[PDB]
Amino acid sequence: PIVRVAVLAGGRLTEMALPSELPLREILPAVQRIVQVRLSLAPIGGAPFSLDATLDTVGVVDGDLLALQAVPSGPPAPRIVEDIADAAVIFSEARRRQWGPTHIARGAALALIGLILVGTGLSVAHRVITGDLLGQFIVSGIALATVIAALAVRNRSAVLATSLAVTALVPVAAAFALGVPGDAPNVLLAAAGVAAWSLISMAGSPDDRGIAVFTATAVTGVGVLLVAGAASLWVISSDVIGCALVLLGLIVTVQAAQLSAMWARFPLPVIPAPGDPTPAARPLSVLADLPRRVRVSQAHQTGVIAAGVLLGVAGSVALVSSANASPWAWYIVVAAAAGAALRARVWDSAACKAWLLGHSYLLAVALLVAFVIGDRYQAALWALAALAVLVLVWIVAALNPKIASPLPMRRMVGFLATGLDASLIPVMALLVGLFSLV
Amino acid sequence: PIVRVAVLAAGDDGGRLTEMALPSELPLREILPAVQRIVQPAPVRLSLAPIGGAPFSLDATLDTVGVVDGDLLALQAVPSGPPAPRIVEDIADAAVIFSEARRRQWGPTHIARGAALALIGLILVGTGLSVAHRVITGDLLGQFIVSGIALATVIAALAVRNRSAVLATSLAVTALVPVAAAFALGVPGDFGAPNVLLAAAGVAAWSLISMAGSPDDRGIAVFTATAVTGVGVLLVAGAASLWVISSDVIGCALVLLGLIVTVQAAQLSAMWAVLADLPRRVRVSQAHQTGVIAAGVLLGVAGSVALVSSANASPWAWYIVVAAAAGAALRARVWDSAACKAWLLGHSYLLAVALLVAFVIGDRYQAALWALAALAVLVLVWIVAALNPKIASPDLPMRRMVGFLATGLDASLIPVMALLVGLFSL
Amino acid sequence: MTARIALASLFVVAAVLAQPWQTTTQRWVLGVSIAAVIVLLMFLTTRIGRALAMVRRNRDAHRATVVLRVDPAAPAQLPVVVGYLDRYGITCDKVRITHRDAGGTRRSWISLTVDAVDNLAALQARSARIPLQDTTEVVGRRLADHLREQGWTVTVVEGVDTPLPVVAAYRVKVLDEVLAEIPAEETWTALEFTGSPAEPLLTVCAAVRPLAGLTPARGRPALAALNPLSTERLDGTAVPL
Amino acid sequence: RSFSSRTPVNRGFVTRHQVSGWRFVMRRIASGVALHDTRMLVDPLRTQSRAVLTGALILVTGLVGCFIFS
Amino acid sequence: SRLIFEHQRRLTPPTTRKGTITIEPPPQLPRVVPPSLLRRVLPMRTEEVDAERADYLRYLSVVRDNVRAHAAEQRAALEWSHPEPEVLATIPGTRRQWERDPRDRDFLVLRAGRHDVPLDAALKVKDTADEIDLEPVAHSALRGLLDVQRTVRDAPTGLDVAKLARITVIGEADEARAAIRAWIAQAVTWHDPTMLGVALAAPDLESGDWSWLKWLPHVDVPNEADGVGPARYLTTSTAELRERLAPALALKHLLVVLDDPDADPDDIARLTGVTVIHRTTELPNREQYPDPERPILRVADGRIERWQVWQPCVDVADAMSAAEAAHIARRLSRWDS
Repeated sequence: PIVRVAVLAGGRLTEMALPSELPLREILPAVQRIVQVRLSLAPIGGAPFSLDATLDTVGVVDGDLLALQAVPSGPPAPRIVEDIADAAVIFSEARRRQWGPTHIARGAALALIGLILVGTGLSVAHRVITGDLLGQFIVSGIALATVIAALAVRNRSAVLATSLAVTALVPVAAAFALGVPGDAPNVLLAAAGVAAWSLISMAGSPDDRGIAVFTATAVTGVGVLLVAGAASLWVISSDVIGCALVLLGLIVTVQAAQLSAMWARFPLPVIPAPGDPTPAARPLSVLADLPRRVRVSQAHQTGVIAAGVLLGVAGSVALVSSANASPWAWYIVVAAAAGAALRARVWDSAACKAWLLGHSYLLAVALLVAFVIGDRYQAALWALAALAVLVLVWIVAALNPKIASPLPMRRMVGFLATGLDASLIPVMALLVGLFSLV
Repeated sequence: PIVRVAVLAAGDDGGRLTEMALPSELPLREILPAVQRIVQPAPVRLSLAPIGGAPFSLDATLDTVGVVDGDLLALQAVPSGPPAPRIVEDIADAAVIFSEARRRQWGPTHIARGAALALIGLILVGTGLSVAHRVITGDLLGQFIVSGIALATVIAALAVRNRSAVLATSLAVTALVPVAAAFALGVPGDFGAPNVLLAAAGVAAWSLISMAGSPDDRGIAVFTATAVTGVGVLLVAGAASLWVISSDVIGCALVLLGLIVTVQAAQLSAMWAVLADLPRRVRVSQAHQTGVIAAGVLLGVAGSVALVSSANASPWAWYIVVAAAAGAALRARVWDSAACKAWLLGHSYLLAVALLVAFVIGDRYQAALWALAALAVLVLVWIVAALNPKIASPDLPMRRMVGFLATGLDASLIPVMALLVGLFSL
Repeated sequence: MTARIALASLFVVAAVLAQPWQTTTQRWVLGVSIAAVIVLLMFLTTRIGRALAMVRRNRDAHRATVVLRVDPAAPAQLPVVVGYLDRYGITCDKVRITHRDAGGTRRSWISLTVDAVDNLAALQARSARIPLQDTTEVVGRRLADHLREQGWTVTVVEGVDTPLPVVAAYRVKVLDEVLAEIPAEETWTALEFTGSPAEPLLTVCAAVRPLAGLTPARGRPALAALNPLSTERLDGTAVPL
Repeated sequence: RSFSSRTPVNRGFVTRHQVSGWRFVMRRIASGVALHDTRMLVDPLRTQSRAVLTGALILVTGLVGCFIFS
Repeated sequence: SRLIFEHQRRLTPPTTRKGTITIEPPPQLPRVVPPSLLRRVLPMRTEEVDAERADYLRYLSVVRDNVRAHAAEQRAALEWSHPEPEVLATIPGTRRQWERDPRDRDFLVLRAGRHDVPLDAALKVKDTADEIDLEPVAHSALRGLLDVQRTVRDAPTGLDVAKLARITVIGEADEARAAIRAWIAQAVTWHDPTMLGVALAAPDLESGDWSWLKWLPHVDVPNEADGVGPARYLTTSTAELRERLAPALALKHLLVVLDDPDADPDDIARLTGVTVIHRTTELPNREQYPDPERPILRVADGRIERWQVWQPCVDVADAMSAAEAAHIARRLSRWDS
């Protein structure tokens, strides 16, 4: 009738073999002699035993972990329990930390972003409005300091690093624009600066944060550079800048996912020759990196579509917004807008659909602010009316989810969506006068 | 050698919270059967965890991992099993499979967010267009279009109140830009003195209409902030339009109003609003506190700009703007929450930014560089305070010295207000 | 005291700009400025305000307390009761030990006060409603079990006592000599610990029905807060032990 | 009958089959990150790109047709 | 004394469909021509062969999904029957401790790590083409399918100690005993004391390193007393262990682990289940064709490399510590069967 247990006494548990059917008043002196006030054998987190009850009375079996502890002063201390029902708000009171040092970092980061924005704005207004060479010196100093700050902290933070690199391309694009005197031929160097800084900071990046803000500014800067190069060297009107910008937006909006999967550096196909290729398989070190490259491809695709929308509004606001241009321009503007609305039936990511359906909204807003800044104030009310029709056709599709739920009707909609970008570039030939030059 | 803790076992139905005496200096794989015997029946291998942290691995005892006698320990699992990443070699199937963590479905719930954002943008740009028509030409269509779309957004933010309550509150928040533009363009003249009185009256009236008819939180702090700001600018323009000429007592009056509603923010927020629904009333009172402190910061920045915007500024004014800024920055230590601390710490930043804007608009360009320098000094002390963490255990009698400085510096500008407005030299 | 420093500096700067003390216009304001800076200097106007509030007096459910009558009180049970300021995730606001020497039999009470705003979401997990009293009784039963285990006897009570007749409630400056010396036929002594028991901070009040280092309380709330069933804070600043 | 392409067991020049298969793979990847289906029953990106290409073709045709009318 | 155990019937495991998954062969490179330039100026082209390529890649995605379902089903069965050696502390109190009856397909197999098991489904592509050239993308995609999805990734693996009859372990003396303790804990958790037994020989055994074998109900003989516990098999010598092991070997399995690298390794045999897990000092030179039985497994830092010719055979091993196996054996001493 022997029960062998492990008795805890500096907390090194021994191994004992106690007799079971004897009262503890004789077992306890031998246990105090072997292992090492009324001490007694208690189970872990429990009350000590009745000192005259046997071990096969209380229910100790071979393998219990007893502990030597003193008997208390009379009450059993019955171990009360309160039932709770919504414990997920207790853990949510531990993640919701107080002020601490983790808020000062976000405050100082936001304050530094505000410094760079205000120091770009004031020191651009000190050169555009009136003043000497003091104004652009501050822009260039802020630009070079922000470039070395965003390139020096890429390994310590990688969130403040990409935020400083996003914020860095307003004083970079403002430092080279009004840096060179003269006038416009100055957007060439500003487009080169914002494209070069957007392509440098896209190299050492994680999976995200090489999102739309970088590759959209890169493709927008490359497009504005390739359009303004034709204005700096030659002499072209507003009916060529808008045509080249809308055509560039159409080109790198249509060829967007091919350009994304080229720019994502995928594990290229190993399509073999009909001779004796026997090519090696893709190793598992480059196959496990693939869910990062898919996210980089999706971010590059969203940015390429957003840059195509920004270019297709950036020249759409230069074809017709000057003063009463030809109705071919008033067709190309609506044709690019309706084309970028009809392309949203093709894609499947939500941010690309949002950037494609917001091209009409951005067009109405940009034509409104270009009618105001050009001092017309009569077609500005009509641009606001067109924006009102756009918000109304958003609302009717929103609150009534039957219009927004898509067999010859869809084929006719696709025929319109192919006819618009089929007929855009012939109207681009009608507009510039390239038919009339031959 | 025991420690008394209380374990939490929220797995079965709700949860159990039970106090117990676990022996310290014993590794946790020996006392987790005891906890699982007490709290669970009264499986992945479960371990004790501090609430808000990683679970304790079973090698270390309760002593070596540091639980103070009286802690609250949850019963979590061992932290993770080994995850198995999916591996595909066809890159098109890798593009359709590995990009499913996108919630890429369009659905009739992205169009709702798009329509709400489009309506807010249309209201804001209609207000901007018709104000820019009114402030550069002379016409009766500016007031017509602004009073059209402001009445439109008030009626469309009152009648959708019992339908969404997320578009309703956000529409009522963006509706006080066209209300502020609709009330400020009546009886045109040459922009007058009481146009700001009509704008502040309309903003405060609409904010109280929409705050007293607000169901819950998420849109009380903005409405209380703009309500107290509108009432303060209304009570200053009431003296600037009816009482006297009010040359530059407007700035000291607004800094006095900001100081009064900042240091007495608790009494105003108590004046704003058997066991009740206290998780709602606590959030409502905290939103009212954040709103009153934000209104104090905004009125302080407004008066602090109106004092030292113009040239030949009196040096008492240039003292009192810095004294109000340092007082509202040193009042951050007395408020517990995060947004109140953020508003009181960013009052000085907002003052430097608004002074830079008021120097650019006033066409000086000579002290706006100094405003950029002061802003650079403020962000430099922000970066120095953020890089190496100096929390407020140093920086026990020195905290009393900081408290005496904060009591004096909040009191030093009260006689300078009376000295600057010419009240002493009557 | 920022408003009184503000008004004192206002009257002083009114005196300083009053240099040509002629024709009693810049002399009456000098007299007012030297007669009003002596009434604002700030420890005298609070006496007038407290007297007016006494003349006004002559004409909750957010904090819940539990009380335990411990008969053979001791200093050695002061650790196990001071640890209840923050333990088991319940963070009681104040722990009060009150002795009453009415006659010879010193009756000792222990009072625990649980707030509902300080631990709002620590009670929101117990039910959809807030069981404030149902968990204050749980904290009281846990302290009763812990204190009954270590040797003493404790009993939960609900109709505790009367600290004021429905007389002289001084406050002490924080210790052992005063608490052993503080006569009349009834004497009350209350120690109150608050604030994070790794470093608690206490106040002590004491009523009789100035001895060594006492301080009388002019102007009663300090008597009505002295019963162990009070949800109040025994007004007066607290020292760090 | 005929001779299918056979190579028994035992430089670089792209064939027509390698170029056509590379363009099919690049039209399956770019219809995998865009449409999120690689079944390739229909593919609208090729429809948009051929629409812009026929726009440029109509430009070139009208330019040459005006050059013979000049 | 002890508690009692009753042979509750085994729970149902997820059944593996180890059959034959056939794939249709790739198309046979149809020959298109250059487009015969009058046909290129008019408006089997490339469109027909591209539509056929897309049909074959749709079929290949279907069979890739079926193969991945087979692999997830096999890994679910292996993770159900060979859990990570921290889950098996919640096992020995429940109704799923003494479960592995000898009729099972996983009986007396002991988990040792997590490496790439070879996917017991067939994955056989049917071809009859005598060296014909196949379509390049439609053959490159199947050539990429038949070696990436052909092997499962990291999956629980097992020493099949029913058919090993010896184990030789080389390595450092407190990271090889971790692996010995780990799969002897996998042995003593799942199989009943009427199926396997555990003995030991060690010179310094009662020192916290091998002492955790006190409490196990497997190490007892039938009918000895020995004072404290019945016989315990925890001897010090090697031939004296065999003298204690006289009636037990003459079918109840055994895992007679020997700890001393010296003192006559495998004195018991040379049996039919006495898998004497012996650890030694250093590796052989050109050992004679390492058998399917009697293998040699060097325990590395985190791998258990099998001696083949180093063919590491386990990508990440499991290492049960001393007190962890003490907690396993202490929660197991209650139940006798």
